[PDB]
Amino acid sequence: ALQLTQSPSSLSASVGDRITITCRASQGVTSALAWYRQKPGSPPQLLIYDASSLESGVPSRFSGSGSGTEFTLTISTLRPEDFATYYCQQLHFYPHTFGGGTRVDVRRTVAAPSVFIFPPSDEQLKSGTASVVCLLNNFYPREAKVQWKVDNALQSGNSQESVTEQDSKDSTYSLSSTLTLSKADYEKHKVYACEVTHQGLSSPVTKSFNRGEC
Amino acid sequence: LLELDKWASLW
Amino acid sequence: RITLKESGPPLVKPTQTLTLTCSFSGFSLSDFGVGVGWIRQPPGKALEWLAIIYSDDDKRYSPSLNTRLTITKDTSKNQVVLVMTRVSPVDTATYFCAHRRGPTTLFGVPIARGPVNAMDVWGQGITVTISSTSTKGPSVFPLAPSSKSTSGGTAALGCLVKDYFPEPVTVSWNSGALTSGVHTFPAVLQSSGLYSLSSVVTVPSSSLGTQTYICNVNHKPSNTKVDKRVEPKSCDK
Repeated sequence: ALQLTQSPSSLSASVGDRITITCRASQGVTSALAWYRQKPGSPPQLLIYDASSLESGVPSRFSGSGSGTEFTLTISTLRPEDFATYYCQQLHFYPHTFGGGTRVDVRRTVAAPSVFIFPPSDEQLKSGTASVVCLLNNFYPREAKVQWKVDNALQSGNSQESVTEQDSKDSTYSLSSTLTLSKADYEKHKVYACEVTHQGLSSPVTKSFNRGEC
Repeated sequence: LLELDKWASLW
Repeated sequence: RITLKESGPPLVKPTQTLTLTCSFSGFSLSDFGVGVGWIRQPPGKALEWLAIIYSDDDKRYSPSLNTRLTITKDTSKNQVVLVMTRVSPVDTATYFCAHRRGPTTLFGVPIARGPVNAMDVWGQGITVTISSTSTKGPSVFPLAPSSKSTSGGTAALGCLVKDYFPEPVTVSWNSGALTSGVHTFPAVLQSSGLYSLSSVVTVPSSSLGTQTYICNVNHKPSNTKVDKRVEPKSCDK
C-alpha cells in the first residue's frame, strides 16, 4: 500500500521567501506526481504535473523536481496568495494517493496565548448539562496543546477544540477548548483546570477555578 | 502487488 | 475553458444512497483517454481519492470503498455520476469532481504520458452532510467576563451557541457595532449530532461597568433569532 509523506506538515514564511516542500513515496512512482495549492473555501489548483512540468497559466515562481521516491516543490519568491495548503498526488498506482498536506502560514514573532477559563452559566446548568470553556487568545505559532483536569483527574474524550484562521492583521490564532459534563457530574467536583502548552511559554500554564471556594 | 495506472506503461 | 460542476443533495440520512452528478463543459468524454475523477475532503482533513472513469468505460475505485461505490457516464450529456451506498456520518465531506487529460497524441495515437499525471481542472465542490438529525435552533448561553478571564486591563467574554442543526449560524456583537477583538470559532459537531460554536471578544476591563454587550445569533434554517446580553457575574460587581 502506497504512502506519500509530505514534509514539513507545516511551515511559516514571509512574502519574498523561498520555500521547499518534499514528498516521499514508499515505492517508486516514476514521474507520476502532481502538486496542488488549495486556499480555504476553494478547490485544489494544479501547479505542477508529471513531477516537474509547469501547468499552463501557473506563475513561473513554481517549480517541481525529482523522480522515483523523492519529490520537491519549490516556490522561489513567496507571494501573498501562496499562503495556503499544498498537496502532492501520485498517479502511477491505483488507487491514486494524496499526501497529508503542508500548511504554509505568515511568519511573525512568537506570541504566547492569553488563557481564560469560563465556568458554565447557571442558565445552562438549569437544563442538565455543563460546558466549561478554555480560551487561548492571539498566539503564534499555531501548534498548542490543552489538557483538562477535574479534581486532578485527566479528562479524555469529553472535550472538543476549535481554532480560528490566521488573523489578517496581527497574524495570530485563537483556540477554544470545550469540556462537557452532566450537571450532576459537574456538581460533584471542585477544581476545574486547563493546562496549556505552547512554544511561547517557558513552561505549561494552568488556569483553573474552584467552584467549592466561594 | 499494487495495480498500475492506466498510463503507467506508456512512454 | 474546461468547467465542471457537482450537484446533489446537501443532506442525506444514514444507510441511504448518495448520488452525485458532475456536469461539465470544454471537453468531451469521447476524447481519447480522458478521465473524470472524484475526490473528497472531510471537514478539516486532507484530500481523499475516490474513483475514476475513462472515455472507454474503464473504471477504478478506492479499494476500501469499492463495495459502496459505482461510477458511470453519459457521454452525450456530458455528465458523470457517482453513487455511494449505505452512507454514514463518516462520509460527510466536500466532494469534488475533476478532469484528467489523456495522453499527447499524434494521428490519434499516444506519443507521451506526461500530461496525464495530474487532475488538471477541478469543480468547485459540493458539501454533503450525512446525519439523522432534525432541524433545531440553538440555545445561547453566556460566557461571563471575570477575574478568571482578565489580562491586566483586558477582559474576555462571550456567547456559547449550543445544540443546533444544521449549519450555519451567524453571530454578531452589539448589532454589529463591535467587531474588533471578536473571534467567532468554527462549529464543532458534537457527539449528539448537533453543532455548537462560541464567539468571544476582548474588551477593556474598565468598560465592563458601563458598556453593554450583546451577541446576536441567527439560525436561519429554524428561523431562530436570539439577542443574548452578557454581563459580569454578581461577585465581580
